[PDB]
Amino acid sequence: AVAYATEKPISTQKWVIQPLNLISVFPDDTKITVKAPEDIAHDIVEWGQFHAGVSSGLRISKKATGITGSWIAFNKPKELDAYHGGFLLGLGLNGHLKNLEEWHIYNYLSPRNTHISIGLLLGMSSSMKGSMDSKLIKVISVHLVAFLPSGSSDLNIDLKLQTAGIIGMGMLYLNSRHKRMSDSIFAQLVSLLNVNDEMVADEEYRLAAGISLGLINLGAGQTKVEQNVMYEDLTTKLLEIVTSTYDVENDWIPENSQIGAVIAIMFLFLKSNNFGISNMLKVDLKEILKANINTRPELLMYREWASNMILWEFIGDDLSFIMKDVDIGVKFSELNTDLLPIYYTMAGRILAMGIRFASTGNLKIRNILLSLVDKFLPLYQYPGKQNLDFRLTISVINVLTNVIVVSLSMVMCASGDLEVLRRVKYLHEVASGPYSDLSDPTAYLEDKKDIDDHYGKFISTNLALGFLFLGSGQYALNTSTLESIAFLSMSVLPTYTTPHPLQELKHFWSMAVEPRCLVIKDISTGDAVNNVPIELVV
Amino acid sequence: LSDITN
Amino acid sequence: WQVLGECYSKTGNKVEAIKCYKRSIKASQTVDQNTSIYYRLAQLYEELEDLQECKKFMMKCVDVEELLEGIVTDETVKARLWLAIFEIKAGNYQLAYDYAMGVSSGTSQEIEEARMLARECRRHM
Amino acid sequence: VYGDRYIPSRTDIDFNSIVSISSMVEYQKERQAHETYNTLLKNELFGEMLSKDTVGSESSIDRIKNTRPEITRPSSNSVRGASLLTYQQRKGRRLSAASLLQSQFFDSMSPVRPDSKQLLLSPGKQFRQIAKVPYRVLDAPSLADDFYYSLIDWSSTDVLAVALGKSIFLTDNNTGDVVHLCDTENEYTSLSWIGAGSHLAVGQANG
Amino acid sequence: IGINKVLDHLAPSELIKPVKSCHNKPSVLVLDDRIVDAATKDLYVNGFQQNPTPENLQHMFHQGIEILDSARMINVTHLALWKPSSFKLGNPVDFALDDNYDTFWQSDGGQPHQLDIMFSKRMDICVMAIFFSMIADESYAPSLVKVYAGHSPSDARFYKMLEVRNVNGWVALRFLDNREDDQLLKCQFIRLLFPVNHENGKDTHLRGIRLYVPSAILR
Repeated sequence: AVAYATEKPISTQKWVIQPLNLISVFPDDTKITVKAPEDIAHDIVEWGQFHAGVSSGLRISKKATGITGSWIAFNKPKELDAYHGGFLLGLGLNGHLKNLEEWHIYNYLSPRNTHISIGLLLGMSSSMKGSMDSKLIKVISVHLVAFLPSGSSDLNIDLKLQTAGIIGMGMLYLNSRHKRMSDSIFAQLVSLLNVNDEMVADEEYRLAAGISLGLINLGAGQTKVEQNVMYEDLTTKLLEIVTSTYDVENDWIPENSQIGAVIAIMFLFLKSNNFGISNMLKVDLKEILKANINTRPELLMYREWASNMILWEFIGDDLSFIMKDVDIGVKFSELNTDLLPIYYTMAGRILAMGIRFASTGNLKIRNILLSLVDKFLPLYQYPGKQNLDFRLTISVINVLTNVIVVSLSMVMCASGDLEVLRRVKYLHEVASGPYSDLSDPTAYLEDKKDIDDHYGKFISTNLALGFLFLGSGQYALNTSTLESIAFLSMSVLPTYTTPHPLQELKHFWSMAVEPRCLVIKDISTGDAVNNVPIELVV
Repeated sequence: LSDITN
Repeated sequence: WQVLGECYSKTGNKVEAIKCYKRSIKASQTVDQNTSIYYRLAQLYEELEDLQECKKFMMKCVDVEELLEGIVTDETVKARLWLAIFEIKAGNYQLAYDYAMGVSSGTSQEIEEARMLARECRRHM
Repeated sequence: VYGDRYIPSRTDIDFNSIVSISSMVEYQKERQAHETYNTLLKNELFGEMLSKDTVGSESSIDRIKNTRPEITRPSSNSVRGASLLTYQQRKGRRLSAASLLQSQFFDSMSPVRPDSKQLLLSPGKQFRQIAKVPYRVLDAPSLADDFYYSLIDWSSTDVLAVALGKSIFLTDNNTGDVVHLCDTENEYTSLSWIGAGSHLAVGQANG
Repeated sequence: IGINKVLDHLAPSELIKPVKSCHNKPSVLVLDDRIVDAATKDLYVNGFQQNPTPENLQHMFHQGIEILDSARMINVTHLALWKPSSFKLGNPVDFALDDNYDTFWQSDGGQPHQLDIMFSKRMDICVMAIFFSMIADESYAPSLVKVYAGHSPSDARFYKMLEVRNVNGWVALRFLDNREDDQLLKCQFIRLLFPVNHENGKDTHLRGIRLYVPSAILR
């Protein structure tokens, strides 16, 4: 986000990717170097390498020419690694991979390395972005095991690769309104999957299926002739999944599909102002707090988020809208699990409020979020009384404080604000946690939970820091075109809890980024002149 | 008895 | 002559390549062998942005299928699909409906493209 | 309809494309799984040149397998493989016939090529040898370990006689228990059975 | 002002954090049955006692079931989805939940065996009942057990430690550390681990398991 369209390519000149340094320097200047995999989880280091490579690839400007299929092969490091996979994703993410020649597509995909394959599929699909070209969709069709013809001998495809394929597949079918593919996507979400010759249920994939289905049929819900009937059937099916209450867990409709259904019903009626559908999606706090409640609590955040976005006219800018119909209503004011649904209530409400006022900037919204972050910052990552009801609640506060910081950076994007920078700075720095101040595999898992929590805490503040300084401050987010909201909402998907599902999607706001800074330069002298009043007609 | 130790 | 047209086409000399293919057509002893040239010759006109001119060559490449008792070859499949698409923009749905049905025996992506086009023109028929 | 020898037509496949095409216990299973995925990938991604090529029957998968640098019936015997230039191929198509509309129909439900579908539907060989760690171990403390000794012995009645120390123990597979026969002062060295398990001939350490 | 005050009530910080001086080590629960104590009697039901014969174990197995079911309580063991780490094709988890000492469930696979208990609706568990057989199943006896908690497979977190030395009877574990006010556990996701068995075992059985939650006419 800091470097969107800064550097330009020379074509002849060879690109370079700086390897991850990951060496910390202390004020005592006693350098300590981290080495993998003894110090950290092995997957993390090259996952960071993949993220850095994506940033390096995205650094190329959109309007740059000369980036053909030969150029990427010219920049190939002769040894595939995470950096080049991220770099490959970046160029495709910027629309450079419009027509990549079939020669070296195989050369990339011949090794079964997941990162390069993931980068190739998502970037290349994002480059074409809805052209419905056959020579490409068939490649993902081969990759996806479920869409492969039934009865065929299973070929080893990684599950994360399947998630990567399906999202790139769905994005290839943007605004296609293709029934033959949409129904297959829907049936894929509910159904169970095969991994290592044993049936398995995945939340990440079902989330990937849900976002895919919502994107294929984006803007297809504004219906007031069989297309209307088929959309109503699809709509009432999704309402069935999201509202079904089961006393006994059915194996093939678990709760893991709830998030995918909610994101799909979200994108179906995005910016449609259908009061009805919002009502069976919006949840009333007064009624639910009386009852025991069911389903995973995290569903509530997505449900209220979806409901607010359906009504793309009444996103309140005041603290009343955020704090509508909320009261603790209990003598025990201590942090207890019963008041978790309220925290997910605000998290969904503030995030939709942030997305609504994306890059337009404001003062009342900024002040309200500043007050909220000032209130919620102190409790953050505070393991005082090690109680599981307490620990689960504070983890939700860790999620809640991540959303507000991201939303606060989102509303004030490309402005380089001071107090916002200060808050994201503190959240960025100082690990806190059980360690510092404020049976071997079992200990490995006990540590791995904490390291994963720190990883989830860092991605949110890093995303906020990048959003504050987007394209060196000369680029801003776009929320006018219908799909721009779709990609923006998709990229800000809060997946900060373990195992950080669909993380590679975080680098996808770049479709909503367009040059939105106007500056004045002199003709004769050729230098910039500033501080001159500009009148605008809107 | 199985469960043979290394 | 046909090879020369490909070389001119690949070097960005579309003005010259038109005359090159036209000479090749006359030299051909049988009309059947002109199916490949007609489709490619029509693409260059589309690259020159005169859609009316490319229609006449599009008629000939489709018509060779009828003269050859329904040859149903690949390079006429793309011809009918493109011809039907333009006819929708012209507002003549009836004249476009028969094109989709005649090309319903192509590749997997070819048939679905015409099938959906058939439904769209059928509703407005 | 037949191309001349001296003036061959050029296929769309390029010099380095053939360089790509020709490129190649649970370990064996994984290696077999990787090879079919790679073969399927290069078959599906390519084949437009191969589809334009060929004269009759055969398949694009057979062409790729023929490139040099329980089995079902092979169709045709051509081993031409990949090639830059083709002589026989002059653009020609067969007229549509009822088999073709049958074929294009079973293709309508297939998101991949029929040839690739046939390759995947083909059954891989389930031919492996399993010689792994024992699936069952019982108890026999204090077993003799002398080079001139041979103690255990099979009998048709799921019955094993063992010389554990200085006593003869009986292990029944059908029951899984241990039964003691007798014991003496001198250790046993060899065990045997006579008839149909009726008698047990045992050799001692003194003959 | 109502908005400002409620926000403080949801998230008290200055009032809550006393010193922030947590010891951060995992608490370990002692399960030995040779010492008599009021707290141990609450968690150990069958009573403190040569090794009893298997039929005596079966007899005490039934009497333990009867005593646990004697009190006012609701059993919802069959109201949840179960998915162990791996089977062995001889006995699924059904014979573990069949309330029969003779039949039992066995896993076969990796050493850190996992037992998953998924719930469909928010059920408030109060007492968890587990049966061990040290003398009967010494080869596959569970020696160390770690119980997790969470609302989903995503947010599984450590709850308690359990070390096994000699327990030939039902074990009751009511939960009080998490919530002192409710004296019960509220979660939708519970998983169990068996990282190592007794005398360096490989696999592990599970004889019994149960879950406990609280709450003229014409025929």
